[PDB]
Amino acid sequence: MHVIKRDGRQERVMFDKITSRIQKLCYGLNMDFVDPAQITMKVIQGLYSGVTTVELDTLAAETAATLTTKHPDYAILAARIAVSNLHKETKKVFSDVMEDLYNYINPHNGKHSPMVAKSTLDIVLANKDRLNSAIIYDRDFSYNYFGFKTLERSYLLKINGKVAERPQHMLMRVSVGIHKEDIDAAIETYNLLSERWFTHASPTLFNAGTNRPQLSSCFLLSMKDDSIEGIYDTLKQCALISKSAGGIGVAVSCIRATGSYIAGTNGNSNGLVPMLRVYNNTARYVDQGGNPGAFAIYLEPWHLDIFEFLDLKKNTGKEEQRARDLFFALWIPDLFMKRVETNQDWSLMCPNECPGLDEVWGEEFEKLYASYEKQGRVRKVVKAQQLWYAIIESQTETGTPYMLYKDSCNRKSNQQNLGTIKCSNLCTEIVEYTSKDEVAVCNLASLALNMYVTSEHTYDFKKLAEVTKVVVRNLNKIIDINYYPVPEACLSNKRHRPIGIGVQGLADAFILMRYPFESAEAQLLNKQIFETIYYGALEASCDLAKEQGPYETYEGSPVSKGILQYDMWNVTPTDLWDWKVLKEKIAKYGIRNSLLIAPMPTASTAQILGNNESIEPYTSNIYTRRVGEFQIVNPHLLKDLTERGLWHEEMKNQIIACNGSIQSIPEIPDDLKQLYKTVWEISQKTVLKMAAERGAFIDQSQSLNIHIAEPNYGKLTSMHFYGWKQGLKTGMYYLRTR
Amino acid sequence: MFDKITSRIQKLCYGLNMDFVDPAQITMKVIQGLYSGVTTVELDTLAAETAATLTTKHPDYAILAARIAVSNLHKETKKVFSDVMEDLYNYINPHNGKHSPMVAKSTLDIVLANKDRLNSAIIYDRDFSYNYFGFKTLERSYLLKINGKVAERPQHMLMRVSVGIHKEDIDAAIETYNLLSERWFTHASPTLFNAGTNRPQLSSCFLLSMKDDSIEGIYDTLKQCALISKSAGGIGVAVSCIRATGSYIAGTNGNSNGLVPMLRVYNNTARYVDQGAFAIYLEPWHLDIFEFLDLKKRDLFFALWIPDLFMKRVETNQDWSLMCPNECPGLDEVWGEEFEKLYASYEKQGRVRKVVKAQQLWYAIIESQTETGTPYMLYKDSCNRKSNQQNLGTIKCSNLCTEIVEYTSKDEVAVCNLASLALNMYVTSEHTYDFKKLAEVTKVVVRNLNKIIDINYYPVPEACLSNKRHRPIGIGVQGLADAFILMRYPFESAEAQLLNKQIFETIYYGALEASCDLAKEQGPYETYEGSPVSKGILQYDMWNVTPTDLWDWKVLKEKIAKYGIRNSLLIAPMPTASTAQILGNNESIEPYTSNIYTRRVLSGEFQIVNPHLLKDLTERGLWHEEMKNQIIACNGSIQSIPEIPDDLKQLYKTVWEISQKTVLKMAAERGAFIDQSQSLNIHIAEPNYGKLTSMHFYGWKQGLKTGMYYLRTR
Ligand SMILES: Cc1cn([C@H]2C[C@H](O)[C@@H](COP(=O)(O)OP(=O)(O)OP(=O)(O)O)O2)c(=O)[nH]c1=O
Ligand SMILES: Cc1cn([C@H]2C[C@H](O)[C@@H](COP(=O)(O)OP(=O)(O)OP(=O)(O)O)O2)c(=O)[nH]c1=O
Ligand SMILES: [Mg+2]
Ligand SMILES: [Mg+2]
Repeated sequence: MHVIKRDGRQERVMFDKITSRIQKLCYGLNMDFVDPAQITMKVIQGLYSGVTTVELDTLAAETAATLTTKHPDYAILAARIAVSNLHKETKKVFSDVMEDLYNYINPHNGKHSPMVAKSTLDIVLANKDRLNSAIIYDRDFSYNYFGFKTLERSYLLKINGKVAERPQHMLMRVSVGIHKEDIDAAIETYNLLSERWFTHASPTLFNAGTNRPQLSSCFLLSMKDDSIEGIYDTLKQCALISKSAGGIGVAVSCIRATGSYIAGTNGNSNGLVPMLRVYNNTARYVDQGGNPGAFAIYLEPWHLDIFEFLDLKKNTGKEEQRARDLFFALWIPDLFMKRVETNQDWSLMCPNECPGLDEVWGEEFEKLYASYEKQGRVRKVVKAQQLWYAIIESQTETGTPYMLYKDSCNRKSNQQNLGTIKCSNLCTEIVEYTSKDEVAVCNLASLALNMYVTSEHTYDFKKLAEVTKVVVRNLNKIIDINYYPVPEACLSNKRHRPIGIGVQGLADAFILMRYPFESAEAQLLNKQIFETIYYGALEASCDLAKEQGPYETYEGSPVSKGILQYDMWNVTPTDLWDWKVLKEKIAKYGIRNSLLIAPMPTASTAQILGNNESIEPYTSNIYTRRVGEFQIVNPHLLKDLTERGLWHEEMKNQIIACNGSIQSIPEIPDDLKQLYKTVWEISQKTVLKMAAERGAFIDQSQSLNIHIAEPNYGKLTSMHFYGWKQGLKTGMYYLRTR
Repeated sequence: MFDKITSRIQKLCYGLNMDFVDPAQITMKVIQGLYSGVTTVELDTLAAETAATLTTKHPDYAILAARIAVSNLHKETKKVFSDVMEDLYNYINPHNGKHSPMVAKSTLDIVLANKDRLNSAIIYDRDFSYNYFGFKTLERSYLLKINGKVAERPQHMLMRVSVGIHKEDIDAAIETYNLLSERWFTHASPTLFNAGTNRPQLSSCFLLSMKDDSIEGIYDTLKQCALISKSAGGIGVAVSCIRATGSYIAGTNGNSNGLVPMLRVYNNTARYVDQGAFAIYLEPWHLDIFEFLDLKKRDLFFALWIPDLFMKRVETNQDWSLMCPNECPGLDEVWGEEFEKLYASYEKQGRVRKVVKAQQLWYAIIESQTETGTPYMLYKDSCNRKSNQQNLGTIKCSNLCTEIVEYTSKDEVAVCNLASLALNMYVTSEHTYDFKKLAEVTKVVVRNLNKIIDINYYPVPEACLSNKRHRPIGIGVQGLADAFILMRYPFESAEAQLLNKQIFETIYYGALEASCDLAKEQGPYETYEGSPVSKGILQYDMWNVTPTDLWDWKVLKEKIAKYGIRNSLLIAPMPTASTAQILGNNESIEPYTSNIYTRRVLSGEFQIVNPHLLKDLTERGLWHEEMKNQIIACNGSIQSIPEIPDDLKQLYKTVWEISQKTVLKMAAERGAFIDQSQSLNIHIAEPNYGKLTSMHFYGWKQGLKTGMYYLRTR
């Protein structure tokens, strides 16, 4: 048997040499369980002569990754093999690749189509030496297989279907893309990114240092006014945003209900459903071409078209009464929740008959709403619980609508001084003001929370604060570099300068510290982590305000009155940080950014870093990743089981037989059982309480999924009302069942 | 008893044919609707309904039915016009309490300041001049209602429209009221709905060109369509500049979804804003053409804007090149030789996305038409070559009903302003045709439509700009089939073919003469210089036709040469569906499609026979029930009934029995005196693809701008 080497030369297939190559990539790996010869063994099995070394390497990487279920270090080794191959197939110098990317000519068009911006190239070429040698290519080997494959599919710029960028090249591109002539700052960011302390959001990773850079790609809009002109002006906006691959949250409550009089045409309105069909089909059409844009529609439950809204996503239906490509969210007043639990009547209104209900929150809302009721300006009254049942029925069928508490959102916004906030975003973590003149933008990054635990099971709070400060500075530079799809978005970001720093690997950080998710230790660590993030962020924002002045609309805001997020929740922080000293710095200089913290879903970027998503418990101890499908065991648990000598073939079988649970396996000690409880075994009320406790230090909101195995009306009711009573801004993102 | 009811019916039979109208026949049905507590008004609807069911015995029953229903209306409405206009203005909507005038303040003030002359000029006996079905059409949509009760008499409506158009010009208001109430012509439905009201959108049609080939442009145009569709107007949209499926997007590095998913957004918009009908025009070189020929196979109507080059390639069995407008720009901005040179240049340059047999595309078009009746067939080069607006640039589409050929661009949406002459009115008691009177009324219609241009509520600024720059109008017709019948002329006869030429020579002549008088009083339209008529070329010169000796075209050309004209375009025979139903005429230029047809009036169905035919048959003692049923069994034909004279069989051929090439040729001949185009349906009973193919090609070769509106197959 012969391999065809890269140089096209024929080489004898040899067990020792293949094993040998794998061996050289095993530095720092657990050799008690990782065996190079194990891979060589399975590779040589199904192997025919005529295979190339690139094919051989691919096979060996794919084989190493099926052995992840024997030890997690195998997944790292698989990436090490893949990257080894990628290095052999790539140019070594950064500035070289940047030239190749810029000089790109489309083959079937003949047109010069630079893949990076000229001004980025220029900065790179002016600083070749420092930039090229700052790069540490050994950092490419820090990923696991599934992280690498995510990067490889979407994130490494390709020349004619062939990957041209090493992970390190991409990271330096982003860094120069953010910092331009500030080479000191670029290298600081490159080091932080490549050592995996944090990551910028996908939009930034994709387009930093490219032409017309789309660095932020989540947006929020309010319907202009209640007219064909307003509706179609907003539609154009959403189309234009969606063309730039922007996700959107849209507030729709100002639009007349079905049957409402139209004084102009002497006819009656079709209401929300037919209009939302236009938006649905706009989402399908403007999907960047060939592949659907994502719009989350926000509706307040006093609106007369609420029941039909609650149906638009049902898979069983009537097509013309369906909009299954949109996402649905409720923007809920406290009054509704209070009428539900007291079993009172709820009045359904048309916003044209009852104007300004969306422009008003809390006591002002309850007062305006109560007088409309007293004046008999109501279209239909139902028992409030009837609407409640429709809500929970919808969630049991579809997992939605999302649950947002309008008064919580507004009562505890530092953007309070701008007017009433009418909605959240696609992912329910952003609470930012919108108006006719203003489309809000989400500028996002996440901290990797697992990275701040030390070899001694202590949490490095100082490091976390220091990294956060860099993140604030980076996102603040992104606000000015960003190419905006509509000018209302630019206006909004330049005026209030919000940002959204989030997290990943919360579950990993608990496990690394040896804390069960529900323990006193994890609940206190949870507060501490988020105090820290809020503290460092305010401090960076304050520093930028000293250097550049506060944001335009700073005067009048709660923070300008010395009110921080936890003051709004009536929470007293722990003694970890001196908040009195921070307040005194803020009183001096103000802050650069109206909002700072917003834990988003980290679907794609958490996979790249190899962390569990967001603030979420591991949903299972055994799960699959699609690339073929690959079986993955929780890497923390697998190490524990192998270190103890407990792991075997049937042991994996029994955990799959238990739906990824380890609770009923008698050979596992109880301390391990409590460490590795699945989300399905963890109290959702506890999840809700932990979110509220970290919530006091999050000036935006958090994308909170809820997991109820076998839901009924009683389960869904008690969890929603618990979340509400905790003070949560987002009571639920998705509902997950099984 | 029976006597009191019969006599009451008899009192409204004046002038009717008593050989066939029998009031006791109505009484029998009314008699059994009696009870203690029955009002004579309730018995009056029973009498009008019964009389209307008896229309199938003689058409005068429908007149009796109308006279009964109108007597009820007169007793349930106020008799003085200024009083009714006041009640319409003072209307307070009780749901909110907000004052919501149903007429404009400026109209009421004109009425009140002139109420002596206006109240007294009205002739309420003219309310009885509609038959039952025409009056029921009026009553349901055309007469303003206060809390579900009709406030406007037809006379009130017609005088409201007249002051709506003419305002302070009372003399012109009354002249128009007289012509309308005597039914010499009618204004289009939107004018009848909206004149003298707060939102006077008086125009019927709009046409638009797709702005840019981008998301921005697609969604700006969409907004335009939503805004227009708010004002109930129909829409023609040119779409050929939008890049085809799979074409590269530079800004997103993706591939365009093509026409279909774009059209679904428009479809949805049409459904959503009713208070909506868009016609989509595509040129057959567009790469998405085959997938376009499938969308209706949904609230959109489809049309082809066809170059001669495609037609030439089809008949010569050659290849046709499909192109994406992003790879091959400008194909729609150019027509005739300029298109053919550009098109061939792209062919030779290799920039062609797909090449098919022209015949393959041709048959895909045929199959689509036999299944759905569409796409409409428009000949882009004929439309352009013979247009007075051709000095503006290439015309990119027509309208919803294919009669309007007007320029569109980024800056201009075309609108048309429409009316129709009732051609049956102009046949004389001596079976001659009053051309002098037709010309006269036409002159009034031109002036009415010019006033409409200036007072119109425009839904978008681009529509306003377009109409004020070029001032196009569209004067059409109805009851052409009735004019032939009244003259005793079979549709296809030499006498009908000549009267057809003469009628349209006359309309064009009178229109041009009024437009020329207006140009003298007010100056020509802004864009007049450079146009074909400024060079002394009238429409018929463009067809190479010499008019008959009926009208003095030399003298008229002298007047135009000296003063020019106020309107860039004048004539456009539209379908007239609703207003023809009001006036009791057959629509437009088309033959009777059947001698027996049904009309629904709410919960009632009524069998109606061609009124001329029913008069001929009853008078000859031929009409009976097995006779009616025989004709129904023959799909409304009388050709196979032995007891009917050949004279009558020749006169009452249905459109299915009339040669479609003759229809096309008669369209071509009147078309030389038609400024725009005409809504032309083709009717083929047993349709093979060969028959249809030879009808498209015959119509094309005849020089027709619209080769086909709808294909009907049964
Ligand atoms: C025109 C139109 C409006 N609408 C809806 C959309 C808007 O929410 C609402 C008002 O549309 P508008 O465009 O504002 O209608 P209008 O201005 O003529 O009437 P008014 O003065 O009473 O506002 O009605 C329809 O549902 N269908 C329609 O055809
Ligand atoms: C963005 C987008 C465009 N399109 C279509 C609509 C337009 O006809 C066409 C161009 O869209 P454009 O808005 O013009 O896209 P672009 O300007 O970024 O790309 P280019 O430089 O090539 O013009 O592509 C889609 O079908 N789907 C999409 O998601
Ligand atoms: Mg309005
Ligand atoms: Mg473009």
